[PDB]
Amino acid sequence: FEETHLTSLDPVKQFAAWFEEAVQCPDIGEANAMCLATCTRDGKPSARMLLLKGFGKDGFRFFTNFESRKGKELDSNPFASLVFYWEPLNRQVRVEGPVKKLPEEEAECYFHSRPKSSQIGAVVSHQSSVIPDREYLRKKNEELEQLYQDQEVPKPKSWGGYVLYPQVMEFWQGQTNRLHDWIVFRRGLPTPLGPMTHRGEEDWLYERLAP
Amino acid sequence: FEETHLTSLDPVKQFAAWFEEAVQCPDIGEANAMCLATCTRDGKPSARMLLLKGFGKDGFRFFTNFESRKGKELDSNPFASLVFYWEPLNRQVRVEGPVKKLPEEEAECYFHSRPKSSQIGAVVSHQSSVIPDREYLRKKNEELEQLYQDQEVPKPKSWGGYVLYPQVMEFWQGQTNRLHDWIVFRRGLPTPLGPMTHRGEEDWLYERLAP
Ligand SMILES: Cc1cc2nc3c(=O)[nH]c(=O)nc-3n(C[C@H](O)[C@H](O)[C@H](O)COP(=O)(O)O)c2cc1C
Ligand SMILES: Cc1cc2nc3c(=O)[nH]c(=O)nc-3n(C[C@H](O)[C@H](O)[C@H](O)COP(=O)(O)O)c2cc1C
Ligand SMILES: Cc1ncc(COP(=O)(O)O)c(C=O)c1O
Ligand SMILES: Cc1ncc(COP(=O)(O)O)c(C=O)c1O
Repeated sequence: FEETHLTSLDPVKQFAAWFEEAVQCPDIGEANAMCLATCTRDGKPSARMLLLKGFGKDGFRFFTNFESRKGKELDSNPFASLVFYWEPLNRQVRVEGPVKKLPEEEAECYFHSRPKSSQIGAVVSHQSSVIPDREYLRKKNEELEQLYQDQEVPKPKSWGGYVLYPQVMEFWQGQTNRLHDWIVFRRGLPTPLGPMTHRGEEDWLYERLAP
Repeated sequence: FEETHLTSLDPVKQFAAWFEEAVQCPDIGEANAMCLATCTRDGKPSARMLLLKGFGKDGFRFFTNFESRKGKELDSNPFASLVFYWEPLNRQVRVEGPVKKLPEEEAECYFHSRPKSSQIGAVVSHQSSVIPDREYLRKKNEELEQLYQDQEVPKPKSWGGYVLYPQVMEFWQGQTNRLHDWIVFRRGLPTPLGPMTHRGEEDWLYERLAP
């Protein structure tokens, strides 16, 4: 089938190829940078930049302080959305799915893998809490350094990670002539579908949408 | 007051200075590019890249098709969030507030100001609708071109814009040493506040948060 213009009928394997091309682009510094959208049960959205830390069949992984705004929103409403935008390539990737907090064990393993300065940073910074000035931090940070000198920084109880499980993945490719390519993968049932709806690996269904 | 490190105690005037420095950066192509987060009344978030089209005291303006997913979510739940990320500067700006659809008249004025090709593009592209292949569009687009040759492209009824009214604005500045600067402006009452809470212009209140 002279196909669409994709590399894989697997949304995650497609993200991979696009992600690698981004990593290999000199003009993109943080290719794993993504904007995470979350909201309260009520319907009040929020969004902030984040770094994607590992991905695959299980989903997209990221870490934060469970007590940060995003944490308190994901825990009281396990639904999130991700947006990857790589301007140099004019590409955008959107991921929608339910979030599942990670196992404290894995978080721990990943935590101690970070640079000591990043670990210490996660302890002084009671993320999302109010403070007096930028020095307050420079100070605490300094103190905890001498404290944990030749020591293991314990992973804050409230520090961990989540993994988004891909329910909907979109691929956008800006074109010069404005007729942007746009394919949406979504997991449907009808194991019996639209004329323009096509079969993707697993229970994946894709189709092109008007830009 | 040897102040924080800002340019204005006005969140919008602060965004301005940061926005201008971005526009003047050779490494940032789309400085007005932002990720818009929205959700259903239920609490299901979504997010996609967008271009900021004008801003000020009234708020942040952007245009889309009212019948696109984002439209149907903003209309049934007038709350949105914006994220501006300028990696070359390691800066992030977050805007939270209620959305108000724009006057069809202004949309019209703005619509006809766009390049004809962009206007025609908004008519062939029944944004968010399913289609067969990329040619379907190349075709419609071509046909509407000869149609509107030496003619005014009417603004689609379902085409318009919204304006976010700044209820919460955040400024993030990544630092090398990881002790990122982060100030949050929010409109409060107590016209009588925290020790680390400071007065911003109007009914604006700001404070620094642990990164
Ligand atoms: C490029 C970039 C990457 C970031 N990565 C993370 C991250 O992995 N985890 C995190 O908690 N915050 C990260 N942040 C900071 C968040 O955007 C945010 O300021 C913080 O998590 C608090 O948001 P919240 O109050 O919505 O929870 C990053 C910021 C930038 C600009
Ligand atoms: C850099 C960039 C700028 C964009 N600007 C807009 C815009 O101003 N309005 C719009 O409707 N879509 C814009 N889009 C496309 C949206 O991200 C999205 O694909 C489209 O609006 C449909 O999203 P929705 O289905 O959530 O409504 C832009 C995409 C990129 C990558
Ligand atoms: C808020 C924040 N924390 C941490 C990091 C990087 O830390 P790590 O050593 O875990 O990759 C970044 C990188 O941009 C960041 O923006
Ligand atoms: C989806 C989309 N529409 C339109 C535009 C630009 O159109 P305009 O001439 O209104 O600035 C862009 C620019 O990136 C875009 O991504």
